[PDB]
Amino acid sequence: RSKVAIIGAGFVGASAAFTMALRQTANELVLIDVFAIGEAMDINHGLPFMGQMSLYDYSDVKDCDVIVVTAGATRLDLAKKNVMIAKEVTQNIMKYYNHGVILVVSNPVDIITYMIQKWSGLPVGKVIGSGTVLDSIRFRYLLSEKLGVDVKNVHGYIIGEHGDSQLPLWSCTHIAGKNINEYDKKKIAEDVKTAGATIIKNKGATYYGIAVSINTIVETLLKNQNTIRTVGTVINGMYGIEDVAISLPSIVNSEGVQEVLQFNLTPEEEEALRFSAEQVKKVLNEVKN
Repeated sequence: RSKVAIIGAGFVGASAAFTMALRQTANELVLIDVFAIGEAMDINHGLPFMGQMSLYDYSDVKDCDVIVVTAGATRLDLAKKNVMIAKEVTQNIMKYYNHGVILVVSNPVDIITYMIQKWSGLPVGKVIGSGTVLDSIRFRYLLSEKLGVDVKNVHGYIIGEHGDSQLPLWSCTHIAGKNINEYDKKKIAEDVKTAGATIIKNKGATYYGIAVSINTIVETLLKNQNTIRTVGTVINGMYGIEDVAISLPSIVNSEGVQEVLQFNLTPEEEEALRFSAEQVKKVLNEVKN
Protein backbone atom coordinates (compact mmCIF):
# COMPACT_ATOMS: atom_id res chain seq x y z
CA ARG A 1 0.00 0.00 0.00
CA SER A 2 2.25 2.89 1.25
CA LYS A 3 5.46 4.13 -0.34
CA VAL A 4 7.88 6.69 1.05
CA ALA A 5 10.94 8.17 -0.60
CA ILE A 6 13.75 9.71 1.36
CA ILE A 7 15.97 12.20 -0.43
CA GLY A 8 19.51 12.11 0.89
CA ALA A 9 21.35 9.10 2.32
CA GLY A 10 23.23 11.16 4.91
CA PHE A 11 23.26 10.18 8.56
CA VAL A 12 19.80 11.63 8.70
CA GLY A 13 18.46 10.02 5.55
CA ALA A 14 20.02 6.78 6.73
CA SER A 15 18.79 6.96 10.36
CA ALA A 16 15.30 7.92 9.24
CA ALA A 17 15.17 4.94 6.94
CA PHE A 18 16.64 2.66 9.59
CA THR A 19 14.04 3.83 12.05
CA MET A 20 11.03 3.37 9.85
CA ALA A 21 12.59 0.02 8.92
CA LEU A 22 12.58 -1.26 12.49
CA ARG A 23 9.11 0.19 12.97
CA GLN A 24 8.23 -0.88 9.41
CA THR A 25 6.17 2.29 8.98
CA ALA A 26 5.69 1.97 5.21
CA ASN A 27 5.25 -0.84 2.67
CA GLU A 28 7.90 0.53 0.41
CA LEU A 29 10.78 2.89 1.03
CA VAL A 30 13.09 4.41 -1.54
CA LEU A 31 16.49 5.93 -0.93
CA ILE A 32 16.89 8.68 -3.51
CA ASP A 33 20.37 10.02 -3.37
CA VAL A 34 22.47 13.08 -4.25
CA PHE A 35 25.93 11.85 -2.97
CA ALA A 36 23.10 5.62 -1.09
CA ILE A 37 22.90 1.98 -2.19
CA GLY A 38 25.27 0.70 0.41
CA GLU A 39 23.35 2.53 3.12
CA ALA A 40 20.26 0.55 2.08
CA MET A 41 22.11 -2.81 2.09
CA ASP A 42 23.37 -2.30 5.64
CA ILE A 43 19.79 -1.63 6.75
CA ASN A 44 18.54 -4.63 4.75
CA HIS A 45 20.89 -6.77 6.80
CA GLY A 46 18.20 -6.88 9.54
CA LEU A 47 16.09 -8.59 6.83
CA PRO A 48 12.69 -9.30 8.47
CA PHE A 49 10.65 -6.68 6.53
CA MET A 50 7.38 -8.57 6.72
CA GLY A 51 5.64 -5.44 5.48
CA GLN A 52 8.40 -3.34 3.92
CA MET A 53 10.75 -3.36 0.91
CA SER A 54 13.79 -1.04 1.06
CA LEU A 55 15.20 -0.15 -2.41
CA TYR A 56 17.44 2.51 -4.03
CA ASP A 57 16.69 7.54 -8.35
CA TYR A 58 14.16 10.45 -8.53
CA SER A 59 12.08 8.72 -11.18
CA ASP A 60 10.91 6.61 -8.22
CA VAL A 61 9.03 9.47 -6.58
CA LYS A 62 6.13 8.08 -8.65
CA ASP A 63 3.12 7.09 -6.50
CA CYS A 64 4.90 8.15 -3.33
CA ASP A 65 2.67 9.01 -0.41
CA VAL A 66 5.39 11.07 1.23
CA ILE A 67 8.75 12.40 0.06
CA VAL A 68 11.24 13.45 2.67
CA VAL A 69 13.99 15.89 1.92
CA THR A 70 16.95 15.52 4.27
CA ALA A 71 19.54 17.02 1.94
CA GLY A 72 21.60 19.96 3.21
CA ALA A 73 24.75 20.86 5.10
CA THR A 74 28.95 31.43 9.37
CA ARG A 75 25.26 30.58 9.85
CA LEU A 76 23.06 32.57 7.47
CA ASP A 77 25.44 31.27 4.78
CA LEU A 78 24.28 27.76 5.68
CA ALA A 79 20.74 28.71 4.78
CA LYS A 80 21.86 30.23 1.48
CA LYS A 81 24.02 27.14 1.02
CA ASN A 82 21.17 24.76 1.74
CA VAL A 83 18.83 26.82 -0.41
CA MET A 84 21.04 26.01 -3.37
CA ILE A 85 21.07 22.29 -2.61
CA ALA A 86 17.33 22.45 -1.98
CA LYS A 87 16.58 24.25 -5.23
CA GLU A 88 18.30 21.50 -7.23
CA VAL A 89 16.53 18.75 -5.35
CA THR A 90 13.15 20.41 -5.88
CA GLN A 91 13.76 20.41 -9.64
CA ASN A 92 14.56 16.72 -9.79
CA ILE A 93 11.73 15.77 -7.51
CA MET A 94 9.27 17.71 -9.60
CA LYS A 95 10.69 16.23 -12.79
CA TYR A 96 8.94 13.01 -11.80
CA TYR A 97 6.61 14.23 -9.09
CA ASN A 98 3.10 12.78 -9.26
CA HIS A 99 0.79 11.89 -6.39
CA GLY A 100 2.54 12.75 -3.06
CA VAL A 101 3.13 14.84 0.10
CA ILE A 102 6.50 16.46 0.53
CA LEU A 103 8.10 16.65 3.98
CA VAL A 104 10.95 19.07 4.44
CA VAL A 105 13.59 18.24 7.02
CA SER A 106 16.64 20.15 5.76
CA ASN A 107 17.94 22.92 8.01
CA PRO A 108 16.94 25.84 8.50
CA VAL A 109 13.69 23.92 8.09
CA ASP A 110 11.44 26.95 8.55
CA ILE A 111 13.11 28.62 5.59
CA ILE A 112 13.68 25.70 3.32
CA THR A 113 10.15 24.40 3.89
CA TYR A 114 8.73 27.69 2.59
CA MET A 115 11.23 28.01 -0.20
CA ILE A 116 10.66 24.43 -1.40
CA GLN A 117 6.92 24.99 -1.31
CA LYS A 118 7.42 27.82 -3.78
CA TRP A 119 10.10 26.18 -5.94
CA SER A 120 7.78 23.17 -6.44
CA GLY A 121 4.85 25.35 -7.37
CA LEU A 122 2.78 22.94 -5.34
CA PRO A 123 -0.31 23.73 -3.24
CA VAL A 124 0.58 25.10 0.19
CA GLY A 125 -1.32 22.23 1.74
CA LYS A 126 1.00 19.66 0.15
CA VAL A 127 4.46 20.82 1.22
CA ILE A 128 5.25 20.43 4.92
CA GLY A 129 8.32 20.91 7.07
CA SER A 130 9.24 18.84 10.12
CA GLY A 131 8.94 22.17 11.94
CA THR A 132 8.71 21.99 15.75
CA VAL A 133 7.16 18.55 15.76
CA LEU A 134 9.98 17.16 17.94
CA ASP A 135 10.06 20.23 20.14
CA SER A 136 6.38 19.85 20.92
CA ILE A 137 6.91 16.18 21.63
CA ARG A 138 9.71 16.84 24.09
CA PHE A 139 7.62 19.74 25.53
CA ARG A 140 4.78 17.44 26.58
CA TYR A 141 7.31 14.86 27.77
CA LEU A 142 9.21 17.27 30.03
CA LEU A 143 5.86 18.34 31.53
CA SER A 144 4.62 14.84 32.29
CA GLU A 145 8.12 13.77 33.38
CA LYS A 146 7.96 16.50 36.00
CA LEU A 147 4.39 16.51 37.22
CA GLY A 148 4.07 12.83 38.00
CA VAL A 149 1.68 12.57 35.06
CA ASP A 150 2.09 10.70 31.81
CA VAL A 151 2.36 12.21 28.37
CA LYS A 152 -0.96 10.49 27.67
CA ASN A 153 -2.92 13.30 29.34
CA VAL A 154 -0.34 16.00 28.68
CA HIS A 155 -1.63 18.26 25.91
CA GLY A 156 0.67 21.08 24.88
CA TYR A 157 2.21 22.46 21.75
CA ILE A 158 5.28 24.31 20.62
CA ILE A 159 4.40 26.72 17.84
CA GLY A 160 6.21 29.32 15.85
CA GLU A 161 9.67 29.15 14.34
CA HIS A 162 11.72 26.05 14.99
CA GLY A 163 14.54 28.11 16.49
CA ASP A 164 14.98 30.54 19.35
CA SER A 165 11.83 32.52 18.75
CA GLN A 166 9.67 29.43 19.27
CA LEU A 167 7.10 29.77 22.02
CA PRO A 168 5.10 27.25 24.04
CA LEU A 169 1.35 27.44 23.83
CA TRP A 170 0.67 27.60 27.53
CA SER A 171 -2.81 29.01 27.13
CA CYS A 172 -3.65 25.77 25.37
CA THR A 173 -1.75 23.28 27.51
CA HIS A 174 -3.88 21.13 29.76
CA ILE A 175 -3.39 18.02 31.88
CA ALA A 176 -6.56 15.99 31.41
CA GLY A 177 -8.27 19.39 31.37
CA LYS A 178 -6.25 21.07 34.12
CA ASN A 179 -4.54 24.31 33.15
CA ILE A 180 -0.85 24.69 33.93
CA ASN A 181 -2.03 26.75 36.90
CA GLU A 182 -1.11 24.13 39.48
CA TYR A 183 -0.12 26.12 42.62
CA ASP A 184 8.39 28.12 37.83
CA LYS A 185 8.20 26.15 34.54
CA LYS A 186 10.01 28.69 32.40
CA LYS A 187 12.73 26.04 32.34
CA ILE A 188 10.78 23.37 30.47
CA ALA A 189 10.61 25.92 27.64
CA GLU A 190 14.31 26.47 27.80
CA ASP A 191 15.41 22.82 27.66
CA VAL A 192 13.29 22.55 24.57
CA LYS A 193 15.12 25.25 22.63
CA THR A 194 18.52 24.39 24.12
CA ALA A 195 18.41 20.69 23.33
CA GLY A 196 19.53 21.00 19.73
CA ALA A 197 22.40 23.36 20.58
CA THR A 198 23.77 21.25 23.42
CA ILE A 199 23.68 18.07 21.38
CA ILE A 200 25.57 19.74 18.51
CA LYS A 201 28.25 20.74 21.03
CA ASN A 202 29.05 17.19 22.18
CA LYS A 203 28.24 14.87 19.32
CA GLY A 204 28.99 17.65 16.85
CA ALA A 205 25.86 16.66 14.90
CA THR A 206 22.26 15.50 15.26
CA TYR A 207 20.28 12.93 13.33
CA TYR A 208 18.72 10.40 15.74
CA GLY A 209 16.15 12.77 17.20
CA ILE A 210 15.23 14.03 13.76
CA ALA A 211 15.16 10.50 12.23
CA VAL A 212 12.60 9.66 14.90
CA SER A 213 10.66 12.83 14.25
CA ILE A 214 10.48 11.95 10.54
CA ASN A 215 9.26 8.46 11.33
CA THR A 216 6.58 9.96 13.57
CA ILE A 217 5.29 12.37 10.98
CA VAL A 218 5.42 9.79 8.20
CA GLU A 219 3.40 7.48 10.47
CA THR A 220 0.91 10.31 11.15
CA LEU A 221 0.42 10.91 7.44
CA LEU A 222 0.17 7.27 6.54
CA LYS A 223 -2.44 6.61 9.20
CA ASN A 224 -4.85 9.47 8.34
CA GLN A 225 -5.80 9.36 12.01
CA ASN A 226 -6.51 13.09 12.20
CA THR A 227 -3.54 13.47 14.54
CA ILE A 228 -2.47 17.01 15.38
CA ARG A 229 1.16 17.97 14.79
CA THR A 230 2.97 21.29 14.93
CA VAL A 231 4.51 20.79 11.46
CA GLY A 232 5.76 23.70 9.39
CA THR A 233 3.32 25.20 6.87
CA VAL A 234 3.40 28.32 4.71
CA ILE A 235 1.05 30.59 6.58
CA ASN A 236 -0.81 33.50 5.09
CA GLY A 237 -3.64 35.16 6.90
CA MET A 238 -3.50 34.08 10.49
CA TYR A 239 -2.75 36.07 13.63
CA GLY A 240 -1.74 38.72 11.11
CA ILE A 241 1.02 36.53 9.77
CA GLU A 242 1.72 36.77 6.07
CA ASP A 243 4.02 35.18 3.52
CA VAL A 244 6.32 32.96 5.68
CA ALA A 245 6.66 29.31 6.81
CA ILE A 246 5.94 28.56 10.44
CA SER A 247 4.80 25.79 12.79
CA LEU A 248 1.19 25.51 13.98
CA PRO A 249 -0.88 22.58 15.21
CA SER A 250 -2.46 21.14 12.08
CA ILE A 251 -4.33 17.97 11.15
CA VAL A 252 -2.56 16.18 8.28
CA ASN A 253 -2.98 12.99 6.27
CA SER A 254 -1.44 11.05 3.35
CA GLU A 255 -2.88 13.68 1.02
CA GLY A 256 -1.82 17.00 2.47
CA VAL A 257 -2.78 19.22 5.36
CA GLN A 258 -6.47 19.15 6.18
CA GLU A 259 -6.48 22.28 8.37
CA VAL A 260 -4.19 24.37 10.54
CA LEU A 261 -6.04 24.63 13.84
CA GLN A 262 -6.83 28.28 14.55
CA PHE A 263 -6.32 28.24 18.34
CA ASN A 264 -7.30 31.35 20.29
CA LEU A 265 -4.02 32.78 21.60
CA THR A 266 -3.67 35.42 24.25
CA PRO A 267 -2.47 38.88 23.23
CA GLU A 268 1.04 38.11 24.53
CA GLU A 269 1.03 34.80 22.66
CA GLU A 270 -0.29 36.38 19.48
CA GLU A 271 2.48 38.89 19.89
CA ALA A 272 5.13 36.23 20.46
CA LEU A 273 3.90 34.18 17.53
CA ARG A 274 3.83 37.25 15.28
CA PHE A 275 7.35 38.21 16.36
CA SER A 276 8.59 34.68 15.72
CA ALA A 277 7.31 34.91 12.13
CA GLU A 278 9.35 38.08 11.72
CA GLN A 279 12.57 36.20 12.43
CA VAL A 280 11.93 33.68 9.70
CA LYS A 281 10.79 36.52 7.41
CA LYS A 282 14.14 38.23 7.94
CA VAL A 283 16.09 35.30 6.59
CA LEU A 284 13.61 34.74 3.73
CA ASN A 285 14.39 38.21 2.41
CA GLU A 286 18.03 37.20 2.23
CA VAL A 287 17.04 34.16 0.25
CA LYS A 288 14.29 34.30 -2.41
CA ASN A 289 16.99 34.18 -5.12
